[PDB]
Amino acid sequence: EFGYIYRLAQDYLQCVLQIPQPGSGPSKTSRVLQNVAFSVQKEVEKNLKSCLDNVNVVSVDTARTLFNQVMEKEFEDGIINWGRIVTIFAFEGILIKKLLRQQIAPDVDTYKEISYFVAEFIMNNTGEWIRQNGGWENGFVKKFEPK
Ligand SMILES: */C(=C(/C#N)C(=O)NCC1(c2ccc(C(F)(F)F)cc2)CC1)c1ccccc1P(C)(C)=O
Repeated sequence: EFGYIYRLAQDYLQCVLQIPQPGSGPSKTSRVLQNVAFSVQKEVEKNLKSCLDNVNVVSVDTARTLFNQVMEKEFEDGIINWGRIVTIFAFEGILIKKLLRQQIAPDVDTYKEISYFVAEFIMNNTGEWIRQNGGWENGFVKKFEPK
């Protein structure tokens, strides 16, 4: 459901911004996702560096416009795989760091608005593929957990 993906998206932004995580901590799926996405983001940032330097992410609306443009090119051939889904999280980690430097508004809670539209994109555009490929715990985790 939506609430599950919204939680993964918020946890990943929390990981990128190094904001503390209390108690129970992230679920095993969240921890596997954070480890994989952190490594993809390192590659993505280097490859998209010129694009990132060209843009002014002054607000959540600007971040959404840029996210929409990047998703349209990322999925141009129509194919979905776990690598491309991890790339969606890597891109939200990149947008939140741009917002941290360039956002005009003094609003720290903008990451929850970012997590929200990213999760609605993952659900609306890739939700049927995720359900066909085993879901998060029985598909994503099984593929990316250490053996
Ligand atoms: C980035 C392009 C190059 N080379 C490119 O690959 N465009 C793809 C595109 C995009 C949009 C926004 C971003 C990001 F927000 F991360 F910055 C990345 C990619 C879907 C459109 C680039 C490089 C140098 C100068 C301009 C650009 P733009 C942002 C005008 O495409």
